Amino acid sequence: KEWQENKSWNAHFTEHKSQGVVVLWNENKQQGFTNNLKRANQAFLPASTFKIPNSLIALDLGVVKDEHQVFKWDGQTRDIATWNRDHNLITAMKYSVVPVYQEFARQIGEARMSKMLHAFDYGNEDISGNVDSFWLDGGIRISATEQISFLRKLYHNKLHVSERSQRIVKQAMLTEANGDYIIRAKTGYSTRIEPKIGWWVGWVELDDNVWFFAMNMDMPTSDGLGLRQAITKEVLKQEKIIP
Amino acid sequence: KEWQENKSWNAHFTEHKSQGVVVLWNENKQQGFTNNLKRANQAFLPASTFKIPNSLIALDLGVVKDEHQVFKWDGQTRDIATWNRDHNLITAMKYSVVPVYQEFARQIGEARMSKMLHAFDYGNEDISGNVDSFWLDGGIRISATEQISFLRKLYHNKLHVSERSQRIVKQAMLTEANGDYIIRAKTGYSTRIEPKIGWWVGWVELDDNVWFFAMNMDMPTSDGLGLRQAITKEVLKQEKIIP
Ligand SMILES: O=C(O)c1cc(-c2ccncc2)cc(-c2ccncc2)c1
Ligand SMILES: O=C(O)c1cc(-c2ccncc2)cc(-c2ccncc2)c1
Ligand SMILES: [Cl-]
Repeated sequence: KEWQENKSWNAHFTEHKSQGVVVLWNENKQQGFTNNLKRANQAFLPASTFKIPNSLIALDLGVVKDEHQVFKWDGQTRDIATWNRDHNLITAMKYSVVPVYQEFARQIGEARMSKMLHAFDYGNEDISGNVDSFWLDGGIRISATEQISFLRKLYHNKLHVSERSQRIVKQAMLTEANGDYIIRAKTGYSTRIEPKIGWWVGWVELDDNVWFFAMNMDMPTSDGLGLRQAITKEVLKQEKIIP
Repeated sequence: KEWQENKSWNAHFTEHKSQGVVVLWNENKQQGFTNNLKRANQAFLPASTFKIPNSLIALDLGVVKDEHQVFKWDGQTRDIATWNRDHNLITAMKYSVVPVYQEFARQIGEARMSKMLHAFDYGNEDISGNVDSFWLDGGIRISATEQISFLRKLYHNKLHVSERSQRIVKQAMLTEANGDYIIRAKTGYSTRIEPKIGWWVGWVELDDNVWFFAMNMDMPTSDGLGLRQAITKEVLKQEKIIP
């Protein structure tokens, strides 16, 4: 009743000779759907999907004042051109600007970071590793279904940070909007520790329902990153959630 | 020069056998642009663009608890099908649901509505007429440049309501988002007093600037309503604000 497996969605992965999981949660009906119940519960490094809780914590502690505060480029040229510039919270989430969030994490510090992930009930709650890289190559692990549980709390302003912090992070998560739906989401790409995977987690707002989603997929090269959104959207289309 | 007139935009109205004004404001440069300085400063009924201030006031007074509160359809069949359903603040804005906002206005009441529009410096601040219809056929008037002035305060959380109220209304204004821009805006259609006009007011968020806009145009029939957005976007494209 609560979770239903739809193996027909595997066709959207084998289409591209790829492997992964899409997890959906119908908020109105309190019912979940996935192509792979086991992998839906397999826990991986969050990689840049960790920017959602990191943002919440940085805002609630005042490390980030608001979504307009500028974090200046430190002058080090990195391999991702969009990182080599000034950012605010909105553009730092849009371009997954790791070095900006590493500064947040150092200012938050290990103790507060650990306590807040416990308060959030986030994944395995384990920040072992460098305080500014554990979500990329440390001990923290989270599954797609755990991502959904966390996102539902955020959607409902039920996380143990201020309402304001939650509203700002949901603004920064804005990814796509049109007359048919709004998507608030965050991508991730885990490359430092095997298995290399891509993530996309968030939700689709409709007029009268919300569909939460979390997907990950094997990602041996960066060439396939667009499949994170494309496969998710094929599932959403199949299930008549978006046109 | 603070204000510049660009009459070449008139071609975008003439193309459609129309007349109107677009007003743009470059926030970084503090410079404004319009095709018609006179009409930019002529005042019209706000019609449904009034849902921006009405939302703010309803939220700040607690008439509306939050963006999820459901305003049940009163069961009176109206001729706009999307009005014959339950709404929250988000969908009421999206579908310009007049009867929901009329009830907001009744609960706000004349005295508080008047005081708040003065605090907002909103248009001619005149609510003469019926409290449940003055933005459709009463004495209130606002120009395109006055819409920009009000919207800039909202963007900066500088209106005399809480930050929370302003964030909620800006969420409810969300109209379009993609990798290139975000538009937050509200349409309007004034038919009860001549000249009948259409409005579109809001702003375009870019990575490193905001462009505020306010347009109105003659609208003898509802068949032309899509020109509000189409003409605005042609101006935005011409000025290399959006691709
Ligand atoms: O989520 C992404 O879309 C993405 C994330 C990263 C990244 C995130 C965190 N630590 C390192 C890299 C890198 C890239 C990328 C794009 C093109 N060519 C190479 C890499 C894309
Ligand atoms: O875009 C508009 O400005 C507009 C759109 C609708 C509408 C929304 C959804 N489905 C159909 C029409 C209704 C109205 C309206 C405003 C005031 N008095 C009556 C009608 C105006
Ligand atoms: Cl938003």
